[PDB]
Amino acid sequence: MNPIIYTTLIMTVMSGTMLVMISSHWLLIWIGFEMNLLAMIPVLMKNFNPRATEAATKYFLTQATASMMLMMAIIINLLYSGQWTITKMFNPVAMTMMTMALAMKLGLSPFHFWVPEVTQGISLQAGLLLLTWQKLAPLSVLCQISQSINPNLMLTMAMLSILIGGWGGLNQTQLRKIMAYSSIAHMGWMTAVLPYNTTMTILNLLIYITMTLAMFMLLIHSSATTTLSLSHTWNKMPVITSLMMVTLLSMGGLPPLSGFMPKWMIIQEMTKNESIIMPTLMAMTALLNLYFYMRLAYSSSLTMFPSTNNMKMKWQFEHTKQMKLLPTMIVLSTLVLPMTPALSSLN
Amino acid sequence: MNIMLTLLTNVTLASLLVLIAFWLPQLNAYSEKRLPFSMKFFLVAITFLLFDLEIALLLPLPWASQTNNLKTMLTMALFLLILLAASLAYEWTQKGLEW
Amino acid sequence: PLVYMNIIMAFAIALAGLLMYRSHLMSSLLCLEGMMLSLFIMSTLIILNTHFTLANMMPIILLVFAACEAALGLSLLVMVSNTYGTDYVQNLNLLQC
Amino acid sequence: PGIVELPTLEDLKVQEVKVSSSVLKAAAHHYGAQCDKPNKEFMLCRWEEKDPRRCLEEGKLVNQCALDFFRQIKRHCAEPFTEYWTCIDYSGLQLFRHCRKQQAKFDECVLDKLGWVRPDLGELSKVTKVKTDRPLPENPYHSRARPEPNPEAEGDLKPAKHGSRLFFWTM
Amino acid sequence: TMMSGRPGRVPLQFLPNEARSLPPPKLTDPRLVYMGFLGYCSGLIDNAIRRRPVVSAGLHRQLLYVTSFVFFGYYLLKRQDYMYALRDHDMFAYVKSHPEDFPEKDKKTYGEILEEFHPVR
Amino acid sequence: PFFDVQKRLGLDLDRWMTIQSAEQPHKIPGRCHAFEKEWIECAHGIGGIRAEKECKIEFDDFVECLLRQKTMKRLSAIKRQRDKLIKEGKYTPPPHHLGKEDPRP
Amino acid sequence: YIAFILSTIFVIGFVGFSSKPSPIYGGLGLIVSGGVGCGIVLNFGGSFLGLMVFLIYLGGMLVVFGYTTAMATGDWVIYDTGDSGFFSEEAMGIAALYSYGTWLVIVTGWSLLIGVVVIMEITRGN
Amino acid sequence: AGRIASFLKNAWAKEPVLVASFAIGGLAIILPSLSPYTNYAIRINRATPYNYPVPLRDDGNMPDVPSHPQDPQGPSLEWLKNL
Ligand SMILES: CCCCCCCCCCCCCCCCCC(=O)OC[C@H](COP(=O)([O-])OCC(O)COP(=O)([O-])OC[C@@H](COC(=O)CCCCCCCCCCCCCCCCC)OC(=O)CCCCCCCCCCCCCCCCC)OC(=O)CCCCCCCCCCCCCCCCC
Ligand SMILES: CCCCCCCCCCCCCCCCC[C@@H](O)O[C@H](CO[C@H](O)CCCCCCCCCCCCCCC)COP(=O)(O)OCC[N+](C)(C)C
Ligand SMILES: CCCCCCCCCCCCCCCCC[C@@H](O)O[C@H](CO[C@H](O)CCCCCCCCCCCCCCC)COP(=O)(O)OCC[N+](C)(C)C
Ligand SMILES: CCCCCCCC/C=C\CCCCCCCC(=O)O[C@H](COC(=O)CCCCCCC/C=C/CCCCCCCC)COP(=O)(O)OCCN
Repeated sequence: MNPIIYTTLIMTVMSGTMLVMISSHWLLIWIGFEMNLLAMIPVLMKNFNPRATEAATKYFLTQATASMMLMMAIIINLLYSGQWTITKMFNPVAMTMMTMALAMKLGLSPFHFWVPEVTQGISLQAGLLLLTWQKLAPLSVLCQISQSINPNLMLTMAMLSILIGGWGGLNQTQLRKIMAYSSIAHMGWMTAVLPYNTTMTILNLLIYITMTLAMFMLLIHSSATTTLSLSHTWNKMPVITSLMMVTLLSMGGLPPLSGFMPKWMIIQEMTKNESIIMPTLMAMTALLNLYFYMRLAYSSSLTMFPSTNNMKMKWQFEHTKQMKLLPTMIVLSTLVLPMTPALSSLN
Repeated sequence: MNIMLTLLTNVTLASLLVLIAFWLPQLNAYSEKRLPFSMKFFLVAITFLLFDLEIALLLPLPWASQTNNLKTMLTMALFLLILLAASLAYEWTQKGLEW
Repeated sequence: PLVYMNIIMAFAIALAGLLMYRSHLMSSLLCLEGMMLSLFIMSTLIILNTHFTLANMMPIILLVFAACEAALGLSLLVMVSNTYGTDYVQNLNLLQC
Repeated sequence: PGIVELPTLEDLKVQEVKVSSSVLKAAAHHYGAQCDKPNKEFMLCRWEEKDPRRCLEEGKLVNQCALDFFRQIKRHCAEPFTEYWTCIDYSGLQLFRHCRKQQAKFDECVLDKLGWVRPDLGELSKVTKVKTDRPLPENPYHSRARPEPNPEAEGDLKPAKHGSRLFFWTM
Repeated sequence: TMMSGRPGRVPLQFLPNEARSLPPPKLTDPRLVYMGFLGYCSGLIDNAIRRRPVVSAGLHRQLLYVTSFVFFGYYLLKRQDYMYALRDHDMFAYVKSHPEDFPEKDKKTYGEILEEFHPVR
Repeated sequence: PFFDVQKRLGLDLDRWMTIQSAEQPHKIPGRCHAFEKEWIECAHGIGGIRAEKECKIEFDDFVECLLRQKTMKRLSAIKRQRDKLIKEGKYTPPPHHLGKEDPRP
Repeated sequence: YIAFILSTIFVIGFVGFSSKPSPIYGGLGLIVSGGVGCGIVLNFGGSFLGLMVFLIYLGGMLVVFGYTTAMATGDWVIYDTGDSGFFSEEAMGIAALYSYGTWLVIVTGWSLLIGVVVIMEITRGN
Repeated sequence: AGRIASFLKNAWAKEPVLVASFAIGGLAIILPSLSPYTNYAIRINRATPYNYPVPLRDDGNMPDVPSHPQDPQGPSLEWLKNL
């Protein structure tokens, strides 16, 4: 599309998210979600092909259903109390409806099915936006109403998300589906700590966003969308593959990398509330994410796969466009564990 | 209830007249022997829908003129009309009104 | 009371029909629009019963936004048809889990 | 919880004003000019007490004042008033502007009989003041005692003792 | 803890006025040095990705990297110290105002405490 | 999450529409204005936990005004008892409740 | 129980079109349901909002739906007691949109303009 | 100034509808801020009594508040009649 129109649409997406984040009226939050959904569809469909169109319609149907149930929950809450302010939910049925709507907006299990297909259908830039920016508004709304969530439903959906992400990532050779399942598992980790501490949720979201931005930018730099295509990168730019390997090790929660900070903290917080079994199962299940990260690292940088002759021509050329903040994203996603006590800034 | 009776009478007379029209000539004996999907028409329908939404927004103007906040009301009404004109201009300039 | 229950029941029926998905994505859009109409009726009744004057804008707003969404959905449907010649739901199987 | 107190049916007996809306509209301006004091006492009581049961005496008083006003009109200006309110009663909107002529006659007649001057535009919508001996209610909302606020701690900030105290961090 | 609803909190203030009563972090703070090290690593990685001599490609760019990291780290350290000070202040005030929830334990001596002995055999 | 831009700038972007008892046009009151005002004044400055525990009377009265479940229950009980009595044949309605009364202005 | 009768019909029409038979017939069922719902709102006292349903919803959105398809193959107790004065409260609250709801007008107008742009960009094709 | 005049003259030919539209729209935007009668319209809207005027309790400290409608204290509507 025209660059002016693209910039306007991106600004509209961000403005819808910010309208959700700054408003105290339920109708304005709904309007922010509507504006975000309206501006999001062209961004997914920017490169026109049947796959992108299919992904856009799937995303539209899912988000429209979620927004309809969100409006229903708002109306029920207003019926049982003449309130429009986003606070305590005042009704269990309305709160269950709101939780389910926000879960489908986020892609938590069992509403996870659309995330892998939408991510596979769209390009890498649209996938970056969808997996990083499109999580802020529902998580902020969940943080604002955390004191009213039924912990049983929230914890059930979080544990299901962790399990589903871990199991679904094992079967994937497409990198975008791997990212989608990783996102589902990280969303489960984020939402398993909402009932106890929203600061932990925000810290996990920040760390995950940094890591996802770094990995998506590394995938864009080495324009690969499959495992075998990524296995050719060492013969053109081995530095990119080494950086990606360290980032993948960080994403697996291995200390002393940055990705260890959230789980650690979350586990600690859960233990402070006499919750022992669930964090144990959560770490056991995150082992699966680590396994398929390690498989990608094996195929990418720790071994050398066969190349092709036409790669020689590619040796004579350099990337014309360089993404700023990529080095900062890599450093922030690998080496911020010693600065862990900074979380008291209520990030 | 008066409007209900009026609508009932109108519908009843219409049904009776159409039925007698369709059944009077049926008593005598006689012989008794794609793809295209134009985009332009869909675009016209969608433009109608969006402009109708903006009309729905503009409708309360006859009551909006008694508020004691005349400057704010005038500013907001002109804002709505200016954005409606901007929508028309955008559709015009990007070749959205051609046949 | 009973009137409120019927409106909610209509919303639940429309949501269930949307989630059934026999075929014909147009039927899904129709179910979404029925859900929104139910929401409009319910919110209007609540706002009128309690004499919440300033809330009288709220139904209109909802309607407008919903119709905009409807337009968007229709556009998507048309594009899908223009790729397959039909709005059949089973034709959207290129992307899989 | 509790029993709703209602006045007896005898407390709600008063000589009703038995004239229709056209007759009231024809004499509305003079009625507002002459019967202002009891009406304003009653309305101030009604808006201050917020209870119908606390304002019955003033209601009987305003009924009596209206009866006296209409008796004066009957004894002095019967026929022009009859023509004026027949005028008003004909219209489906009961408009003042159709037969000002009759109105003039009525006005003239009262100005000759009771020296009554019709209030001008913007005068009956003024906010006036009422001198009443009825004590100002202290808790018209019947509110309970408000819960006490939180302690509102205050003082000088000192550095955290031994820092963050998070696991092995010494700062 | 959840100090989001703490009374008398300005909605979008990074550092309140009352934060100015605390000692500022020293410029030789080890955490500040680690932030500068992070900036230096970012500069080296920027050199490596752009395919330039890693150590000595852009000195101005590396200096800007380090300086920006140090600046933001200083302000972040100030905010973190202030938040921990608030936590401790509230804890001590609450303990003072609720003496019946934090009684003074009657001190006992090991000579008058009977602890069970488990031989290792 | 919530960034209180309105409170920081004193803007009032959407607070005017959050409650029934907040400056309606032409001073038109809500149906439950007094109950809402009492509940808000009870719960102000106290926090959600203490407000839920200590202002339960005001919230219960507000909900009763909003939905009128207790009033409809009581009316239904009275009407059912009247119907049973008239079916049995011991109670008869007065002329006031049969349309034979004398109306008042 | 006139309101109850309307409500029952409303649900019956919803069940009719929710079975999703022959989307033209589902559209007819949704048209009937929308008419009954508008009747409910009108019988309640919301004349402007019911007429808004009847005009906007039925005559624009369902009309566009049918056009696109054709291209292809207990009560009375909870009520008030007093009167509203010399105006209608619903009209006053709706007209307060230009004096009270400046923020709402701004966000809605921006959304509608963005919607026009989005529709054009999506249907462009290429 | 020549280019703008040439553009206006070329637009008045072969495009008079758009010229009239923009002229009328701009005039509607600009004129209300310059007219002196908009304040009169605001005042007329203020003087329309939709509600009952609730009287105030007299304490002997309100000389500006009339005790009867015919009293000379309070707002006047002679200006409205003279309009
Ligand atoms: C508690 C920890 C304490 C230590 C902290 C450790 C981390 C610190 C540094 C973090 C990163 C910053 C620097 C790395 C940038 C990468 C650039 C690079 O590749 O090196 C090229 C460059 C030399 O090559 P070149 O001739 O310039 O150009 C060649 C091209 O760059 C490209 O050459 P090429 O393309 O021909 O060669 C391709 C090669 C190139 O591939 C690479 O070398 C990429 C580097 C790995 C990715 C970096 C990850 C990001 C940071 C995460 C660190 C993880 C730590 C956690 C612990 C887990 C351990 C894994 O890739 C392969 O061969 C594929 C095979 C992969 C082998 C297995 C991969 C394992 C990677 C894990 C590395 C972790 C430690 C790295 C230490 C530093 C490495 C330079 O290295 C350097 O010389 C710079 C290193 C640092 C400079 C120090 C100078 C300062 C001295 C001044 C005075 C002393 C200071 C004291 C003051 C007081 C005195 C008075
Ligand atoms: C990988 C680590 C995360 C990196 C994050 C990106 C780094 C670049 C961002 C640059 C700084 C952004 C700060 C914005 C400037 C002013 C912010 C101020 O106006 O807002 C305050 C808020 O300031 C921010 O919250 C502090 C952000 C600091 C983030 C650092 C914590 C990272 C965790 C520890 C890892 C070490 C990272 C160190 C290397 C960068 C007031 O917040 P408030 O409106 O009242 O409450 C809303 C938030 N609630 C609901 C959670 C309570
Ligand atoms: C502060 C930061 C400024 C720059 C950043 C802007 C961020 C994005 C733009 C959106 C901001 C909207 C600003 C307006 C907020 C609305 C409230 C304010 O304007 O006050 C109103 C005043 O109205 C103003 O006249 C509104 C004028 C603003 C509209 C003109 C331009 C709007 C463009 C905004 C961006 C939308 C897309 C861009 C199109 C070009 C209320 O009037 P008032 O009567 O006292 O109070 C009503 C309550 N009563 C009835 C009890 C008295
Ligand atoms: C600042 C006020 C704004 C508010 C008022 C707006 C009211 C409604 C008007 C806007 C509606 C949409 C307008 C869309 C503009 C599209 C222009 C366009 O592209 O048309 C050109 C043609 O028009 C043009 O040339 C471009 C615009 C020409 C200038 C129009 C007027 C500009 C200003 C003149 C008036 C200035 C003020 C008047 C003061 C006079 C004294 C009182 C192409 O036409 P075709 O259909 O392709 O046919 C061409 C082949 N036969």
